[PDB]
Amino acid sequence: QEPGSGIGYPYDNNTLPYVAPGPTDSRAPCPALNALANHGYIPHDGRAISRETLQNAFLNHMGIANSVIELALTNAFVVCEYVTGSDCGDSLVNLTLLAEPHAFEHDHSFSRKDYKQGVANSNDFIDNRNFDAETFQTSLDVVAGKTHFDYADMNEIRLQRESLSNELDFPGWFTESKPIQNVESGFIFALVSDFNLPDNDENPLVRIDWWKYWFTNESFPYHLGWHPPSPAREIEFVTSASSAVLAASVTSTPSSLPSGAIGPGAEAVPLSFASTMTPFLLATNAPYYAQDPTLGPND
Ligand SMILES: *[C@@H]1O[C@H](CO)[C@@H](O[C@@H]2O[C@H](CO)[C@@H](O[C@@H]3O[C@H](CO[C@H]4OC[C@@H](O)[C@H](O[C@H]5O[C@H](CO)[C@@H](O)[C@H](O)[C@@H]5O)[C@@H]4O)[C@@H](O)[C@H](O[C@H]4OC[C@@H](O)[C@H](O)[C@@H]4O)[C@@H]3O)[C@H](O)[C@H]2NC(C)=O)[C@H](O)[C@H]1NC(C)=O
Ligand code: HEM
Ligand SMILES: *[C@@H]1O[C@H](CO)[C@@H](O[C@@H]2O[C@H](CO)[C@@H](O)[C@H](O)[C@H]2NC(C)=O)[C@H](O)[C@H]1NC(C)=O
Ligand SMILES: *[C@H]1O[C@H](CO)[C@@H](O)[C@H](O)[C@@H]1O[C@H]1OC[C@H](O)[C@H](O)[C@H]1O
Ligand SMILES: *[C@@H]1O[C@H](CO)[C@@H](O)[C@H](O)[C@H]1NC(C)=O
Ligand SMILES: *[C@H]1O[C@H](CO)[C@@H](O)[C@H](O)[C@@H]1O
Ligand SMILES: *[C@H]1O[C@H](CO)[C@@H](O)[C@H](O)[C@@H]1O
Ligand SMILES: *[C@H]1O[C@H](CO)[C@@H](O)[C@H](O)[C@@H]1O
Ligand SMILES: *[C@H]1O[C@H](CO)[C@@H](O)[C@H](O)[C@@H]1O
Ligand SMILES: *[C@H]1O[C@H](CO)[C@@H](O)[C@H](O)[C@@H]1O
Ligand SMILES: *[C@H]1O[C@H](CO)[C@@H](O)[C@H](O)[C@@H]1O
Ligand SMILES: *[C@H]1O[C@H](CO)[C@@H](O)[C@H](O)[C@@H]1O
Ligand SMILES: *[C@H]1O[C@H](CO)[C@@H](O)[C@H](O)[C@@H]1O
Ligand SMILES: *[C@H]1O[C@H](CO)[C@@H](O)[C@H](O)[C@@H]1O
Ligand SMILES: *[C@H]1OC[C@@H](O)[C@H](O)[C@@H]1O
Ligand SMILES: [Mn+2]
Repeated sequence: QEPGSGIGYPYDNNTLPYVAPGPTDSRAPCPALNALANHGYIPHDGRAISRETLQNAFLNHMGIANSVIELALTNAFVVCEYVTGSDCGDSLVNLTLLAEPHAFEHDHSFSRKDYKQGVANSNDFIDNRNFDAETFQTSLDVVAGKTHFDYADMNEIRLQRESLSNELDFPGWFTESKPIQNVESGFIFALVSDFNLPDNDENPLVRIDWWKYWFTNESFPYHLGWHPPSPAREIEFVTSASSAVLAASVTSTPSSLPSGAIGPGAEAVPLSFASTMTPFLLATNAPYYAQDPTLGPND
């Protein structure tokens, strides 16, 4: 939001306005990174970003502590070296390379299509980076009619996404990624769980309208009463939430589920790629931005 708008105080006293991304700007397959870039907390063009810039932006504008993104940082730079074919040091080339398939980016996402989803030819690939309304709807449909959802509901949503991806992806492509996706499930509970409820820390409930605003608009739901978590969220909350999701009892099992879908997942660890491995090509689609309606500087 613009200075003098009042939006943000007293949680974020140094806000910057929303600015839609241009056709030449680099965006990522991550709702959090795109929202930061849209507000200029990290380069608006999504290029040449350092670990320090990332750490401060998340902490000071999203209520996310450094511990939460420690592994994410390591993995972002592992992917950068893999894609560019060289050490990126302390400057992430751009946000787009984060969409390299079967790396940090994975199949069965909540709001993005898979790299080979519904393609007729084995050599084809599609946009697995930009927000996809239709895909997001398949996630929302699981909790239709509700204003909040818990760990059990989240477990159901991810199972529905794995089922659909397993059926729609070109034969041989689908690769399950429970460890990474569920850290992201933890990310959702950490950012948009209803802190107005007295037991928010023990049994967090995600507010659906907040989640929808963040994902669809790639900006913050201040208009809906949201504000960055305070105190800032720590990694402990995230992995605990991750484990709780996978541990929830399933009351509706979708068909065509990959083997081992229901059950605990392994701990997420640093990625590693062989120097001889050639990376898959990145989708070149221009960056997505909300158009129904378009957003103003304070949205
Ligand atoms: C964000 O950053 C990413 C990462 O940098 C950007 O994506 C990358 O963008 C570049 C363009 O800037 C794009 O490069 C082209 O790739 C063409 C296809 O290459 C593959 O297929 C053919 C193989 O022969 C080739 O391997 C051999 O050649 C390359 C160099 O071409 C060499 O490194 C290898 O070691 C092999 O010897 C490769 O596997 C390629 O044809 C094309 O080449 C031409 O460009 C100039 C010279 O290199 C050359 O003489 C040619 O004239 C060029 O390299 C990458 O493909 C792409 N990477 C991926 C993984 O998608 C992204 O664009 C950025 N986006 C934003 C919005 O900022
Ligand atoms: C700091 C470094 C971070 C990096 C490098 C990063 C990277 C990524 C990548 C590569 C994806 C795509 C994975 C996929 O295929 O779904 C992703 C997804 C996601 N990220 Fe981030 N991210 C970071 C931090 C965060 C944080 C802290 C939050 C929120 C509090 C967040 C929330 C999400 C969510 C919810 C998704 C899932 C989107 C979907 O499945 O549709 N990210 N991120
Ligand atoms: C995306 O953002 C826009 C702009 O803030 C949202 O539309 C407004 O939402 C508020 C409540 O947050 C309403 O009171 C306004 O009247 C809406 N304005 C318009 C022009 O529609 C929109 O709802 C957000 N999208 C999602 C999916 O949450
Ligand atoms: C790259 O290639 C060397 C041998 O040339 C392997 O030892 C590496 O582990 C790595 O191999 C992967 O990448 C290239 C091929 O696709 C190969 O199938 C793959 O296993
Ligand atoms: C914002 O300013 C008020 C006083 O003007 C202060 O109490 C509050 O803690 C500030 N918040 C932050 C995150 O700086
Ligand atoms: C989230 O975190 C828990 C605990 O580390 C894992 O079991 C889960 O697979 C996901 O990585
Ligand atoms: C979730 O799990 C992680 C390890 O995966 C712990 O470090 C954290 O304290 C929480 O229990
Ligand atoms: C780990 O932490 C989460 C979030 O605080 C709890 O919901 C869970 O019960 C576990 O104690
Ligand atoms: C991972 O962590 C959560 C925390 O409550 C447990 O519910 C789960 O059973 C696993 O131990
Ligand atoms: C059983 O309960 C879960 C949530 O606890 C639902 O998501 C499912 O649809 C069924 O009603
Ligand atoms: C649907 O079926 C699975 C096993 O196939 C159960 O784990 C689940 O509880 C639900 O009844
Ligand atoms: C119960 O609910 C799950 C998730 O919505 C479905 O995948 C299943 O087919 C049944 O409708
Ligand atoms: C790469 O290809 C996409 C579509 O496949 C274009 O929209 C983009 O501009 C670039 O040419
Ligand atoms: C996007 O564009 C529309 C129409 O120009 C405006 O209503 C909105 O404020 C945003 O600037
Ligand atoms: C709910 O609790 C977990 C599982 O036993 C399931 O079958 C029940 O419906
Ligand atoms: Mn994905």
